Amino acid sequence: YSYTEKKRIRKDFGKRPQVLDVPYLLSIQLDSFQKFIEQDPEGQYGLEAAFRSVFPIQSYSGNSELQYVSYRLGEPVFDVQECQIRGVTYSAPLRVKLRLVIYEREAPEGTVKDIKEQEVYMGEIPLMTDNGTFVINGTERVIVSQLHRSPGVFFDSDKGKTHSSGKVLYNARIIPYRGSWLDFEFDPKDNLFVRIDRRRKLPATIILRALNYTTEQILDLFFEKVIFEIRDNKLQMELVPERLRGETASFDIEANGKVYVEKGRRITARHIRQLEKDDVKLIEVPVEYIAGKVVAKDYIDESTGELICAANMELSLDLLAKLSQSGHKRIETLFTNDLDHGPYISETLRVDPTNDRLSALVEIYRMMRPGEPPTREAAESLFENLFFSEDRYDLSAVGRMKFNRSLLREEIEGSGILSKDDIIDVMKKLIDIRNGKGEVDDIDHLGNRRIRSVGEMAENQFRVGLVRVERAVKERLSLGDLDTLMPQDMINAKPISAAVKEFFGSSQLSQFMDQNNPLSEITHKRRISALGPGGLTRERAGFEVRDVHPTHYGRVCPIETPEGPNIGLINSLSVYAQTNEYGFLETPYRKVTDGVVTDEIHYLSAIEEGNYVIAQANSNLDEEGHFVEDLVTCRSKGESSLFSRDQVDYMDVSTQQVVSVGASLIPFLEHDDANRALMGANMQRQAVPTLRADKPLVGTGMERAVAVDSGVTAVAKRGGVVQYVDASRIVIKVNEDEMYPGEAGIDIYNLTKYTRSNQNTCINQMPCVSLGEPVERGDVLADGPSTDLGELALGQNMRVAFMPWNGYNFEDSILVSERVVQEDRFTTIHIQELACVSRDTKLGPEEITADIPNVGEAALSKLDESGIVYIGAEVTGGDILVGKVTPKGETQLTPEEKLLRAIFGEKASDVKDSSLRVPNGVSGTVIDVQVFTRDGVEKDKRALEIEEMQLKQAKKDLSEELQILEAGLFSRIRAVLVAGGVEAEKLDKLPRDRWLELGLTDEEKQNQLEQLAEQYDELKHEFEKKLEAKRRKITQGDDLAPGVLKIVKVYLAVKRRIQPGDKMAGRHGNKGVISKINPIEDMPYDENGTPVDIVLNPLGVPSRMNIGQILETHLGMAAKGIGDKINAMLKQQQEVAKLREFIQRAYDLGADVRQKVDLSTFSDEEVMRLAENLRKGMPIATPVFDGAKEAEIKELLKLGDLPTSGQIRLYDGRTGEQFERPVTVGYMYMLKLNHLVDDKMHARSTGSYSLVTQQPLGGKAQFGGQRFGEMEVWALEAYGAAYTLQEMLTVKSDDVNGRTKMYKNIVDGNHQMEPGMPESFNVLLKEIRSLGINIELEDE
Amino acid sequence: ETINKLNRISRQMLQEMGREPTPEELAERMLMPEDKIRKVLKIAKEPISMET
Repeated sequence: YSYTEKKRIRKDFGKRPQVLDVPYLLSIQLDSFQKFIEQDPEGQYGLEAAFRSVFPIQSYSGNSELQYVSYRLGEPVFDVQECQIRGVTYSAPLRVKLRLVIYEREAPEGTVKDIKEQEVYMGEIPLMTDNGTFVINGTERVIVSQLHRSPGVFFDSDKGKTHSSGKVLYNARIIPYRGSWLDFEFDPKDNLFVRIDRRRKLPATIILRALNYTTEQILDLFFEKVIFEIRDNKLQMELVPERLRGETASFDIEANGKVYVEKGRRITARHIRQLEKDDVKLIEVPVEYIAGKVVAKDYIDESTGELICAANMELSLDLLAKLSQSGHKRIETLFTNDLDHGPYISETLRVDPTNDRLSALVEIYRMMRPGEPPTREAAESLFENLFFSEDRYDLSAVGRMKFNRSLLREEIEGSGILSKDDIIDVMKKLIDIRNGKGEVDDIDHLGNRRIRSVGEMAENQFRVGLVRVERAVKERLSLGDLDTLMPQDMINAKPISAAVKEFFGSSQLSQFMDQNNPLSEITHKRRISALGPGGLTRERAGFEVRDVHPTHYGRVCPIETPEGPNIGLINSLSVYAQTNEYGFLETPYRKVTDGVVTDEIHYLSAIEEGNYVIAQANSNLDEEGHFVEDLVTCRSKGESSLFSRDQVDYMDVSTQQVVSVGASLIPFLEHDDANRALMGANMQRQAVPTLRADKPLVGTGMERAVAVDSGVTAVAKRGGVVQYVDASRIVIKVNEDEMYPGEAGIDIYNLTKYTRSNQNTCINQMPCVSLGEPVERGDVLADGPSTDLGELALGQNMRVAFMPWNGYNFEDSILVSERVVQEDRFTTIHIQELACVSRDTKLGPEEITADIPNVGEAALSKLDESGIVYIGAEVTGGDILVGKVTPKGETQLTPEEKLLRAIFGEKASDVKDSSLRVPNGVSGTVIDVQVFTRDGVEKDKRALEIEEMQLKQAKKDLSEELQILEAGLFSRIRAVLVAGGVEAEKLDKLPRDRWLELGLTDEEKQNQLEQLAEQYDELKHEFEKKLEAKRRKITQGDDLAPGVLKIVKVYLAVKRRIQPGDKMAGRHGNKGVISKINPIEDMPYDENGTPVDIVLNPLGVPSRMNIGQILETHLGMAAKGIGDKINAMLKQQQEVAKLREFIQRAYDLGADVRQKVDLSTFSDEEVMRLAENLRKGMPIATPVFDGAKEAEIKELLKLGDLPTSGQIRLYDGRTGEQFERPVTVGYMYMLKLNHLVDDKMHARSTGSYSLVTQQPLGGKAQFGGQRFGEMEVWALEAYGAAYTLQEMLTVKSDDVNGRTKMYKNIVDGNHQMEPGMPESFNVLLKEIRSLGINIELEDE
Repeated sequence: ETINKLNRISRQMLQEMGREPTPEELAERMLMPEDKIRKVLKIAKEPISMET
C-alpha cells in the first residue's frame, strides 16, 4: 500500500479479483480535445484535418491560389484564475502560416510570379482546463458529448403502419456526415422509389438514368438473363436447373429421353438435382411460356431499322411472329419469381416517365428547385453538387467504414463522395432485403450509434467558419491585385471566432458545469446527450430512443438518467467504457483461451460483440482459470443463456462495468429496485458540501477514483518529503531519483481557498498531510470539497432508527435530533455574489459616494469613507453594501405635497437612492470586494486600496515563490559541494552568491554547478519580467460593457445550518423533508444510553422496494460497533499488540476476499495513526454487485458486542418506557440536498407588475406570485366560490384601478372590492380590434 | 458611415494587433476624441426582440 492508503485502510468485501483497474474517469474530454488541438503530421482528425480539407482556395480561374502551411497556438494572455475574475474566454490565439501564389500567362504548370507566405491571426479558440472544463464568459462550462446516428447506410423496415394493408415496406437510407441525404423506399404495390431529401417521392430508376445508364444495362445489373434459342424450331429454352426452385410448371419439361417435370405439378428439388446429374443445358418448351416473360434489350430489324420491340416489354405471340420473320433466334428475357427474384426494377421502369439522361437531369433539377424552368448545364452542375462534389457532400472515414461494412465489402477506406457502384450496390442490397435474404437494422443498436465529443464538434464549427470565410476569399481573389497586400487583407477573423464562440457560448450541448460535488463534476463531464444540433428533440422523438437496448450492456449505464421530460435521452457513460477510434462505444473484456482466462483484455465494440459469446462477471474460477462448472451463464446475441465450459470467448472484466460512476457509489445496489436506484443515483449529484468531510462507512470502493481523478483535490505529481504545510500552500521537497537533472527546484501547490462555485456553494481545499511526511507519487495532499483523505464524502453518517415516531415522519419525512444541529454537522457554507453596476444615464452619471439621501447614520456606520462596505462585517437583510445614487429631476409634485414643501422649505433632492442592498432574508459575511473601473475614469480611494492590496499580495507571493524555490536550490547546491571538495563548516559562513562561483573538479559535478547557477540566474530574470507583467496586468484598466462606468462586486458568505423544510436523502433514493428538530431529551435511546440522531419511517421500505437501505443500516451499525470497540481499546491504553490483534481479526473476517493486510505496517507510528483514524468507525467497502452478503454482516456483528438480529430494544425519550418489538438502529450515510427551504420560500403582498399585461410577473426574487392557473380556476368554479374568483383574477391581479382601490380599502380596514374590468381583457379587445375584426361591448 | 468606419478599422486592427482593439487605440487610429467613439459604439446596437 501507499502512504495515505495505510493512513485509513478501508475494509473491502467482494470476491472477484479486479484485473483492470478503473481508468482515468475523464478520458473522453481530454482525449477528444487532444485529438482536436495537436500538430498532426497526417490527415488525422484535428485542426490539420479541417485546414487540409477546406484549403487550397483558388480564384475564379484567375490563376491566383491561396494554400496552407501550418498553424500554431499562442499562450493565453490571462491565466485561469484572473480569467474567471475578469470574464473573458480562457482562449488562445490561432496563428496560421498562409501562402499566396499567382501564376503567369500560358503556363498552368509554370513558375509563379511571386509567393507570399506569412502568419495570420484567425480568431481565438478556448482551451480546455486540466479537468475538462472550459471558461467562456466568466463561468466554467462543460460541453456534453453527443450521441447520434452513425453516418453510413441504414436499412429500416417501418412495418405495418402504411395504409393498414398488413404489408411491410423497406427503406434504405444513405446518411452522410455533411451533405444531402438519400432514401430508397417501396410503396404498397412493389414499386421502388428514390428521395434526394425528405422531398417528394420520385421514381427510383431515374437516378440510374441520372448516372448515364440505359434500360439495357440497368436490367443487366439487376436481373439475370434467360436465353431463348430456337434450335431449328419450336422456340426452345436454355435451362439452369436451380432456376426452377419452388416453382410449378404449366407443362411437361423433358430432358434427354425422360419427362422429368410433369404438367401442373410443383417442381421438387429432386428433379433439379437429377437435371444437374443428367447434364442438362437446353430443353424444349412451347411458345406459350414466353407469354409472361419480358424482353431484356432492344430488338430491331437490321436493314430497315424499325423497332420490333424496345427494352422492358412483355412478349405476346404477335411479337414472337415479328421476331421470327426478321430472323433473330436469340431472345433475352428477365428471370422472375414471386419469392427469389422479384421484378421490382421492371415495374419501376414502367412507372417512370423519362427515358434518357437529359430528361432525368431536367426532372431532378425541376424537382429540387420547383417553379423555375430548367437548364442543361445548371442541372449538370446541380447533380454534380449533390452526391459527387468533394465540397457539398462528405462521408468521413467512419461513414465509409459503415457504408462498406453494411454492404459486406472488403476495404474499410475510400473516398468521401459516392460513386455509381455505391448507389447500385445499395439498391441491390435493398432488393435483396425485399426478396427475403438479409435482415433489417435497428437504430437503438449501439453499433449504429456514434458518440461525438468536444473536439469533433469544435472542429465542425471551425469548418463552418472556414467555408464562411472562403466565400469571401474567393470573392477577393477573383478581384485579386498583383502586389498590394500581404495575404491577410483577404481574411476576416470575425466569422471564425464568431462561429466557435457561438458554439461554446450558446448550444444545448454546452452548459454550466454542475459544480457542487466532485461526483457532480465527474458525471457531468461523463454525459452522453442525444439532444442538440444534429440530434433528436424532446418533442419529436420518440420511445425506442428512450428505451434501453441490450447493446447498452457495459457501454451506457441503464440506471442513471434524469427522470422527467427527457428520460433516457441524457444517458451516462459506463465505468470501464472507452470511445473507439471510429467514435463508437467499446467495452473491456478478458480474452479466454481454450479454458484459461488470460489477463489480457480486448476492447470490443457493439457489432463485434454479437459474433462472440461473452461470459459472466459473477462466475467462479480456480487459479488455473478453469471455470468451476462445466456450464456457465453467458450472453450470445442479446440473450442470457447457459453454455458449455469451453465455448466461451470473453469474460467480463469486473462486477462494476454495467453502471456509471454515479450509480456505482450506491452500496447494495443489487438489493434495490431500479426505480429507486435511478432516483438515488439521480440525486447523489445534488449533495451540498458540508462543513466537514466524514468518510462513508458503507462505501463501494469507487470513492477514491472519483476523489482523485476529478479536479477538486490536489494530487502530488512528484513524491518526496513534505517540507511545508500551510492552509494557503503545500511545499514538497522532491526526492533525488524523481528529480530532473536540469531545473532542479522543489514543488509548490497553491491551494484554492474559499471561493465561489457555480451553484453558489463553497469549493474549498484543505491540507490533509502534515509537516515532514513521506508521500508517494500520485498521492493526495489537499482534500477538496466533500473529500476526506482522498475519499469522497458527499454527506455525513448518522445514527438512524426506523420507527414511526408520533407521526412526524408521516409520508416520507425525516426527523432529526438537536445533537446534529448543535454539532454543526450539516451546517453548510454558501457564497453569493451580489453586484452593483454604475452606468451613465442621459440624465447624468451615477456615483458610488457614501452620502445617501434620507437614511440614518446607524445604517451607514458599516460603510467606509468611500462608500463600499468593509471586509468582514456581518450584514442582514436590508443593509447597504454599495451606496449608489442616481441623478433624477423633474419631480412633478402634486397639490398639498407642494403645499407642505412650501410650509417646511425642504428641497426635494436632485438624486435617488438606488444602492445595492442585501436580498430579503439572508445574512453572512462580506469576504471579498472587487472594483472594476473603466480606464479614463477617476479611481476612488478603496479602488486604489484594493489595487495596493493585490499588488503587495502578488509581489509578496512571487517573492515567496522565488525565495522558497531558491531555498530548495541552495539546499541542492550544498548537497553538490559536499561530494567532491567538502566544506563542512566553511561553506555556510561564505555567502550564497559565492556558492555559484566556488571552484571544484571538472566532472559531472562542475557541469551540475553550471546548470544550477544558470537556473538560479534564469529564475531571477524570469521573476523580474513576470513581476512587471503581473503589475501591468493588475494596474491597467478593465474592459466593460459599452456605457458602464464601474462595477462593485461583493461576495457574501452565508452560513446556513438546517431547519425544518430542508431536504435530506440517503443514497438509495429515500427522500425526505426534515419536519421537527427535537431536543436530545426526546430521542429514542437504547440501554447504553446513546440517543439516535434521525428517526426515519419504516413504511416506505415495503412499498418502495429499496431493501438495501436496511442492509446499509445494519452494516453501518457493524462499522460503528467496530469503531466503538477500537475506541474502548484505545481509551483503556491497551498495548499495540492488542490493537494489532483486534484490527487483524477485523480485517480478516469472512469468505475468500481480496483484502490482505498488516503485519507489515510499522510498530507504532502507522498502527496508532490507523487506530486514531478508526475510532470514529471502521469503514467497509462493498463492491457493487459482488460485495457483502448477509452472513458476513452477521459474522461482523458477532465481532462487535451487538445483537445478531441487528435490532436493539429502545426506550422512548419522553415516557421512558420500552418500545415493544425492538427496532432497527444503525448508521446510514445521509446527504443534504441543495433544495434548501430559504431559497424556496417567498411571499408577495404587492410588488412589481408586468408591462404589456398589468399582471404581477412571476419569479424570484422578482417577488413573483403563485400562478393561479387554469386548473385552479376550474377548482374554484367547482366550489361555490365566486367572490374568491372575482377578486382572484380581477382585483388581486389585473385591474389597474382595482388593486389601488383595494389597497386603500384594506388599510382603512374596510374589506370591500370595487371590481371593474380586467386590463388584459382590454388588451385582448385591442388585439382583436387591431385585426380586421370588429369586437365591441354592448348597450346596458 | 461612422459606424461602418468603426467596424472596418476594427476589422483591420484585429489582425494587426491580435487581441481586439481597445477604443484607446481608436483614439490615435482615427480623428475622433474617443469619448464620442463610446457613444457611437452605444448607438449602433440593435434592440433585442422582447420574445427572445
